[PDB]
Amino acid sequence: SKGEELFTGVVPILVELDGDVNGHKFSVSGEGEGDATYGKLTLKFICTTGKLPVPWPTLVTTLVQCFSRYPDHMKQHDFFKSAMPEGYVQERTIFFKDDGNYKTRAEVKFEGDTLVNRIELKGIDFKEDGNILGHKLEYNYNSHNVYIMADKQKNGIKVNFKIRHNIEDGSVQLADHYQQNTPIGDGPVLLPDNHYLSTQSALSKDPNEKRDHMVLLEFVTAAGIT
Amino acid sequence: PGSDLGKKLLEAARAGQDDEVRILMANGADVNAADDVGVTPLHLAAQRGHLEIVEVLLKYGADVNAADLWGQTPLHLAATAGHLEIVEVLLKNGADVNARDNIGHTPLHLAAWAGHLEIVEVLLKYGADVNAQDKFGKTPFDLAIDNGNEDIAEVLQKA
Repeated sequence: SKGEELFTGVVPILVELDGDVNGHKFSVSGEGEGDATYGKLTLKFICTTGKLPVPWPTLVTTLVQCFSRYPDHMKQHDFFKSAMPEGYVQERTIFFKDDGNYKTRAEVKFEGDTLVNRIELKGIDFKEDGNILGHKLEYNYNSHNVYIMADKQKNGIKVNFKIRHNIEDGSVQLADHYQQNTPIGDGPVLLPDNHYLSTQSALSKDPNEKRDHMVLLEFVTAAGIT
Repeated sequence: PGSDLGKKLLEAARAGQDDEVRILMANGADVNAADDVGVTPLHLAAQRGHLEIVEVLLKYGADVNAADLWGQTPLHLAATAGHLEIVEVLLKNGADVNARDNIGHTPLHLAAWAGHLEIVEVLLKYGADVNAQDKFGKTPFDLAIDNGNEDIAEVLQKA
């Protein structure tokens, strides 16, 4: 890829998310950087609107897989970076098990030399007393697997996968992610064979930040074929 | 022109601008200046591999174990990125060898992961804890096996 070369060294990152769940309206901003040689991402995020209505861990997944580490042996399956710099669209529907769903649309691309992720998020059919909207997930994130299927039908990427969020009491809430990525440009692009992405993450709070916010450290590697 | 000396210094250390760093220091800039995220000139010079700036910042008393919001210290950055001499120097100036980023990585963790043998060796020599575990219970040994770096694994085994 010519597009992979663009991820040599440290690239700053901007993130903007416009949101509505069961009609509660909100906005999130983040910034930081990433380093795709080591799958590393170093971010902080602010709710510009007030209290955030949903819990911070619901958003993580929605708040730039261009930064995942693909090792030499798996470079030919790195779709996200081959679509650079014109970028890609990334659409998702995320079903929470005994509760509502999120639908997301995102454009991920280079503006300037900044890798920017701009997001619209619609959530519906949530329970005002359930886990989400009742703030009942803990401030927490585990290590997950993200399976990538080639999606020739659209010149992109179909992806199932599932993440689990710990609830305050020992219980676990499943979030079933269905994903579609298509290129913005019509340049050639790489269509992956099936693989897992494996993650580590850590959520933290900045001492001198008064607004509702999440600090996020995250490492990501493509680990294998199916 | 003489406004915002701290930002100007952060920038200069990120961009490896040695002549600007000299000026800024000799002309009063805070050597421990930090942005919103606790990033400091020394973090930036350690990450980007700019040794002369690292040496200079430490001679004006740069806090060698300053911590950004992701719990990283300049030692983690240099050890991730592979800057052997910079690692050497930060250790000689009392860098905390078993410091923790927010995933519980130590710089040994980071260095074994990223495939930097000589940096590992050097961290072991300065007192690194071989059994130490990240928040997902990995060790620098595992991480090294995860990544296929046998000689690093072979090494970690012996301590």
